[PDB]
Amino acid sequence: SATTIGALLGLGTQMYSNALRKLPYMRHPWEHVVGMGLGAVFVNQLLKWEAQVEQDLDKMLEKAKAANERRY
Amino acid sequence: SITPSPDRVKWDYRGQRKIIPLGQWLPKVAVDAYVAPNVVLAGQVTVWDGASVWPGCVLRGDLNKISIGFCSNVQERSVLHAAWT
Repeated sequence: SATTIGALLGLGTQMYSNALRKLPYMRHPWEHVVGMGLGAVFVNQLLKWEAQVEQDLDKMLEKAKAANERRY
Repeated sequence: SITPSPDRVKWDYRGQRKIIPLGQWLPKVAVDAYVAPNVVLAGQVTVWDGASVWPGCVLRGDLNKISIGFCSNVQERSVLHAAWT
């Protein structure tokens, strides 16, 4: 479902960028597919990176446990 | 004194072009405006961001400026022609 949220996000952002400048919504109907692709890949990679950084933060906290274990 | 130059065209194969520049006076429509395809915008005409110049119309601002405002509309067979100096 992540890729679908990413695709809808890309399509929305592209319609936005086409609506700011007053030209119509679907001006280049072959950009919208690039927008969907970029949004999908972005959201997927963001979830992957969040998982990775949570893992690293938990490892860092486990190592910080030892820095205070010797404190007691 | 009615000599016709045979090099005069009688079928231009490309109709009266919409936007007629007049010696470095390129008439300008905004990307939101709507001019018909028949209409003829010659010279110092500006169509400002939301206006509409409907079919069968002519605006030749070759003496002075002609400027259509925000969302004004100029209906079918209108003719706008800046007067003398």
